[PDB]
Amino acid sequence: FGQDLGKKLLEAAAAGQDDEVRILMANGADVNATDDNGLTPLHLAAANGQLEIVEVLLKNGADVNASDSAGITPLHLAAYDGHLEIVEVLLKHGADVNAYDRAGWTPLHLAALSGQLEIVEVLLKHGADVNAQDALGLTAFDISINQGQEDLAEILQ
Amino acid sequence: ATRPIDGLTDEDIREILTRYKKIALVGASPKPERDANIVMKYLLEHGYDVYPVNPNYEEVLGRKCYPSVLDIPDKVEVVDLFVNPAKAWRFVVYAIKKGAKVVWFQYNTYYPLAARQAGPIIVANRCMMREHERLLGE
Ligand SMILES: CC(C)(COP(=O)(O)OP(=O)(O)OC[C@H]1O[C@@H](n2cnc3c(N)ncnc32)[C@H](O)[C@@H]1OP(=O)(O)O)[C@@H](O)C(=O)NCCC(=O)NCCS
Ligand SMILES: CN(CC(=O)O)C(N)=O
Repeated sequence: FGQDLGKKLLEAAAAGQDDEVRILMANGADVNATDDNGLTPLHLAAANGQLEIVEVLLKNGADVNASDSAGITPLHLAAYDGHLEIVEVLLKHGADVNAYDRAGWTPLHLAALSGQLEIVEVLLKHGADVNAQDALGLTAFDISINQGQEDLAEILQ
Repeated sequence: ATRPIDGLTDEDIREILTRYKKIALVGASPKPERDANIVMKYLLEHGYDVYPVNPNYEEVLGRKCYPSVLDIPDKVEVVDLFVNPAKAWRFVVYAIKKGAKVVWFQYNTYYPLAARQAGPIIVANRCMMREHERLLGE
């Protein structure tokens, strides 16, 4: 039953249970299973920093650019939650560096919001749009300024 | 890393913990390895009314457990969130509809869409038990 297997894959991926994930996949669970709002196992592993699980999901055909009903991508979550190694692997596997969520935020905005210097540097190197504006017209730069992180602002200009 | 994401003061937090007693606890679980479990026990032990929310259980720590916040019949003042950052932000709107005064994001649960949807007061990257210990403890 696909719904049962999908729910367990979602949970094991979120929990970082590397072994259970492989078992469930060997048993038919779909790497592209979605919950009610459109979250996938890759969203949750990315959000929670489960690096090995991120890699195995991708190797098994997970959509690196899946978006939930609010336009949230695995790259958005990895960037906000400050998971550098996951950000690099996602980008390497084709993640859209300039995806916009419901609020008009790109991964660069989200990196700026939680003040991740290393992640901002990586996104920029990968063609992040420094001029992108969110729903209220603000760039990643604007955000770091409003938050007083002017060291981040300086590389975001 | 337990640095608050919100800009609230100690007095704001003190008011929240003392003014409000009715807490919907989202992601409540019987598992000892879920912090939702140890926190819910601590809140019950310190005079709070806790209504567990988790569609995967009918009961948690001896209290009826509801599938969503709206399903709780009781008045709800605070919504205390123990779910993934991909998920937790969606409860602001649910809290607004319920008439809750406060939405409290525990460690590693906040995502900035919570701000846009935002009463209600947003507490972010703090723990209810740890704040209570710090401000109201013996
Ligand atoms: C959020 C956290 C629980 C991680 O969650 P996760 O591994 O990604 O798993 P999920 O968020 O998807 O689900 C967690 C749980 O709530 C549930 N849940 C999932 N979605 C839910 C929803 N939409 N509504 C209600 N409950 C939900 C689960 O079923 C579950 O418990 P279970 O293990 O008994 O099944 C974890 O990071 C944490 O506990 N954060 C706060 C820590 C804290 O502040 N500790 C300090 C105390 S002083
Ligand atoms: C209050 N406190 C004491 C300690 O840090 O030793 C708890 N609860 O952990």
